[PDB]
Amino acid sequence: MLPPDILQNGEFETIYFQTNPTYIKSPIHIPKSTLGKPDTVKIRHFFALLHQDLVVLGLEVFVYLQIYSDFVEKYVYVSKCDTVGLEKSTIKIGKVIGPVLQYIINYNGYKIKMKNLEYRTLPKTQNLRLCVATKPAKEYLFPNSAKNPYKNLLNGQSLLRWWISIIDSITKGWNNHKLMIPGADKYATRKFIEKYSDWSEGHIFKKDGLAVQAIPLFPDDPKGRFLELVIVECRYGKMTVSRFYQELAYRQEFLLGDCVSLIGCCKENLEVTYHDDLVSTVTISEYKEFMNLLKLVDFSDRVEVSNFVSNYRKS
Repeated sequence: MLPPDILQNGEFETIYFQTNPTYIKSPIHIPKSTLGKPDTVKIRHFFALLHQDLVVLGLEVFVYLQIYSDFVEKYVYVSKCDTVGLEKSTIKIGKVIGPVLQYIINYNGYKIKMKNLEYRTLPKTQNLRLCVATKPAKEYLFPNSAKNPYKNLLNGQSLLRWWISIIDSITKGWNNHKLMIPGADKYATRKFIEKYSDWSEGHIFKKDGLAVQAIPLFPDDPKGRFLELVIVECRYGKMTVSRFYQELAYRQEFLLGDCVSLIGCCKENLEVTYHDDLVSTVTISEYKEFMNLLKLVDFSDRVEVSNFVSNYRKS
């Protein structure tokens, strides 16, 4: 999951666990009368890097498996990424996030129960979709870390360049790499990817038809929040994909935001081998319990951070 030059035989330690794979309703609306409706299985991944008894950084990723008869549409959604900054940075954050994210993308050892009505065997054909929204915020996972002396806080354009760099490095050879910056003109968007030959402006989803039938509604996502509104106001039947992205640009999050951007990459028709890889797996309740404990930690306070960490080690 990480190279030895980073871990350094115990100087650093990791927290990594997944939820047990859980069936959910599709994050992309599928009509009841649609040929070959797929089963959706969701897995939450949490990763943190530790240095002695302090947290250094964290990454939360959700994987969605849309399981059809002969293939899987696999969505990998970056939920949260953050640093603590209590100590002087000794590793470049990207050299950890990149490899961890690649690991999660390519992980294929899920223990999926049969759907009601042993374990399920997934199709070998997988189509990958990686989805990341870049939105500058002082804290995404570690409350009160913004005032920490060594937390390097990127502005929106810098954060975007950083994510493009990270994602490009772990999607080598993928079928597309899409950048959208809602509300920006094409030249402004093109500037960020002029040095990336495989990247183009736009998005990875179905271009036509109703937005709710094309765009996944992910938790705590800028598109997701707008999709939620479209659905609540029962406009799911009228709002097209093009109009959705047009109007998304005028949302307060975007129009008052700092270079808030949407990245998507695809890889089609990857044959994959199932491989069991023994990692810690927890119930969703255990996962939520951990995340709730996290949100009550003052990450400007070494005492509380050390306490949180040692308490996790106890389990």
